[PDB]
Amino acid sequence: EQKQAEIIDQLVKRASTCKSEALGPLIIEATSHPSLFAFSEILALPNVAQLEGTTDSVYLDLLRLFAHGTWGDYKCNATRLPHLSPDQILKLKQLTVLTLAESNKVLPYDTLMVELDVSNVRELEDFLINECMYAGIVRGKLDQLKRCFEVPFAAGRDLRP
Ligand SMILES: [Mg+2]
Ligand SMILES: [Mg+2]
Repeated sequence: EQKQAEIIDQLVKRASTCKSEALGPLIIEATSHPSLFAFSEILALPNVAQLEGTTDSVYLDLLRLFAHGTWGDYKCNATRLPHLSPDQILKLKQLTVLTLAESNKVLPYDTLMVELDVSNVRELEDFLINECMYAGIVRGKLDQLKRCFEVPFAAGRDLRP
């Protein structure tokens, strides 16, 4: 954990040996993979960049989203992207927490709820503990009285060579 560096290795090796037709499926695989949170190195592959202009360009758009965007960016672009699976939705919400933690080491519950489309503090805390801390991508403290998440330790999305 990295575990991530290992999967990036396997994916880069496959992307640079497989037919270009296999790249869309590889992108769906990457964005569904339980241990993968950093997509920059994959996005930067010349193999992937060359999907632009092709029938699979929407999958490059999907990869760009997972590299750089938040759950909100997906909602904005949903009519021009494939529909996401539960695993992809979960991952984009986890990545959104990582983006927020990059900007601020104290995250108000109200901000988190808007960014993640979580309706209540229970659902929010459950997500932070049972999906984010569980995955090893953040370590911090929940302050129920102050309604905030103090997150000194968060995985970086722009983690790259
Ligand atoms: Mg990334
Ligand atoms: Mg960044």
